[PDB]
Amino acid sequence: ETPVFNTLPMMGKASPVSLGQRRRINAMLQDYELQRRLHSEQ
Amino acid sequence: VFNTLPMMGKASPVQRRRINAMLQDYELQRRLHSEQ
Amino acid sequence: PASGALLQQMNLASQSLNYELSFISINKQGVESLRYRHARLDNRPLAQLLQMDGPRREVVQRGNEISYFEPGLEPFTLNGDYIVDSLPSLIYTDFKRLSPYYDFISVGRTRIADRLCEVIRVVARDGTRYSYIVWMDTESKLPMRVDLLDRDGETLEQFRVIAFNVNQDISSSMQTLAKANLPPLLSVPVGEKAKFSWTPTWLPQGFSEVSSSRRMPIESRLYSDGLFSFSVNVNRATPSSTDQMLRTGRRTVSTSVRDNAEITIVGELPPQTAKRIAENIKFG
Amino acid sequence: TPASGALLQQMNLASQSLNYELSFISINKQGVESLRYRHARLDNRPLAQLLQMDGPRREVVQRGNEISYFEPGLEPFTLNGDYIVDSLPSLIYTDFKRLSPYYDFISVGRTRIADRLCEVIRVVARDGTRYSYIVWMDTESKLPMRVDLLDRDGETLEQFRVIAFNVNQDISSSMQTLAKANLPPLLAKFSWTPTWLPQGFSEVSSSRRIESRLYSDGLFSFSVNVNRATPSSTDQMLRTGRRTVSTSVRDNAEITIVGELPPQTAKRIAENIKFG
Ligand SMILES: [Zn+2]
Ligand SMILES: [Zn+2]
Ligand SMILES: [Zn+2]
Repeated sequence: ETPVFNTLPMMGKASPVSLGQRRRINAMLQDYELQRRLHSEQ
Repeated sequence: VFNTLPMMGKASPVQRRRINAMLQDYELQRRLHSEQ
Repeated sequence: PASGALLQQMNLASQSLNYELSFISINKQGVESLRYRHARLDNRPLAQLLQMDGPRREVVQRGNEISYFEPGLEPFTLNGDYIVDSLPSLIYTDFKRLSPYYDFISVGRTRIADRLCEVIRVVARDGTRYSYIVWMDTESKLPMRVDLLDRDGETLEQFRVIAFNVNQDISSSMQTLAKANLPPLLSVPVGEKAKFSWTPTWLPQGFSEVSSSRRMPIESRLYSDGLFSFSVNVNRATPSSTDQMLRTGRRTVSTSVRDNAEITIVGELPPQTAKRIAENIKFG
Repeated sequence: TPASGALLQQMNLASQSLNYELSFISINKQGVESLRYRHARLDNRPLAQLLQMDGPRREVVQRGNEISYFEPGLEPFTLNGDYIVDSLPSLIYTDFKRLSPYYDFISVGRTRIADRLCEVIRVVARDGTRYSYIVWMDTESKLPMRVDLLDRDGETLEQFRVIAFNVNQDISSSMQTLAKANLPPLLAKFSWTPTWLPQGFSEVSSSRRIESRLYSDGLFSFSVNVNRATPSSTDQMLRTGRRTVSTSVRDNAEITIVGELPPQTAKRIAENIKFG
């Protein structure tokens, strides 16, 4: 992994937003994302 | 990865001064005496 | 200065013009090839973010409906005013509301994607956040490059246009999008303004709560300063909890344990800001 | 998979015959560079432009067997050649028929790149002495969408990746301007011999100004420089990306090999030189 040559990054920009002590923070992470999109009031 | 302008780009004109010299001649030589 | 206005123009161009940007997204996970198409038809936006290599992941927008497609998954639609992560948040920002707590500073003009661009920096005034550097096309006013920088000048992420075009009239591919038989809108609670006994005593200048929910109970409070966002989560501490500080590129995760409560901050903030916020939450 | 060789020849032909524009990035440890390559054919004569997209406006153009180099601040000149070097990976301008006797063309399958279904092909020298190439070519236009240069043990040395492109049976207008443009001014037995050369390499030229010889196998090239002086002259090895520079001393002679060869391979050549 030389970030530079990896063309298919983990969790690309077009990845679908997931709906549903480490795995608890993996859930707090994708809940933050879910929220960002449910509240994009531009 | 975030380096927008790599030194020695693709569209650049064809003690550590002996190597960098043989390096520039290699580039000229593969362009002067290219192939096909 | 003229900057603040230039940014409003850049934002306006992004929502008004018909165009296609073929760009790359660079971070520590790699270099991603993407394409973003935007247009307006019958008084509403049309947009598509397409993953160019590998699985055909794709997001589509028609009006306020955001549909997500991924190979081997049931498509689904949500409501939103644009596709998040299709362009940096900076581009979907209302610079007017930001001006009170951000400085817009000019670095000059320079060439990007064979275009002369105005180079502008967007940095919080109370030095508590990540900053942005934006290169915009002097003609179309569209973003050509956008760098998200951490507090020590290092780049966390870069948006870079490799090719693009602006069309006076709508392409046929967007025209079909309007007719597209898009997946059904899903329902998810939106608008909860939950009541909690704990309160974030300190918050950087500009943030405000945009949601409050009690979503194994977790009490989340989402904030946004109009550009950056993060959630403050509180649940009852357990036998083996611990202070934590993880960093996934631009997203921070800071777990702070105090008074039997497990505090966790998640979002686009320097680790130090996230922790200072966590230790200023007053319980009861 | 003999189809592999046929596919590679198709990609070469397409790169030579079509009118098209490729918007790509070039990636190495030194960064990510935004570039644009335009190609066309007017009256059976190739026209092409390689333009640096960000920063200084450096460009290389081609017309017939003439290659012009532009770069603000420096001065324009022209060389003779059949194609612009480093405008696309060497793999594109190579004659697969010639190197078929010492290279294997292996199909890796098909996969999506730049929103196109591509044939994936590995180009490897049978003797295992060189870097290998992996090509992703568009099944429709036959043009290369991605090209990776790899080290003998899988380390990616460099990447060529198309981000956007168009194919136009019709000639661009700016290429018509290049068609009428006035381009800038235009610009040997040795003593020793390399006893070991990877299968397929042949000398193509010689010169001096030190004793230098240029080699090429139709895809990769390197120079073996020999001078007999020694101030601090010492044994060293460096890799500026895909470019290797192996230096060694012996018999009061310094041996410097420069080029597209893995370090081990270069070192072997330096040692197997039989001095006169
Ligand atoms: Zn909301
Ligand atoms: Zn840092
Ligand atoms: Zn299409």
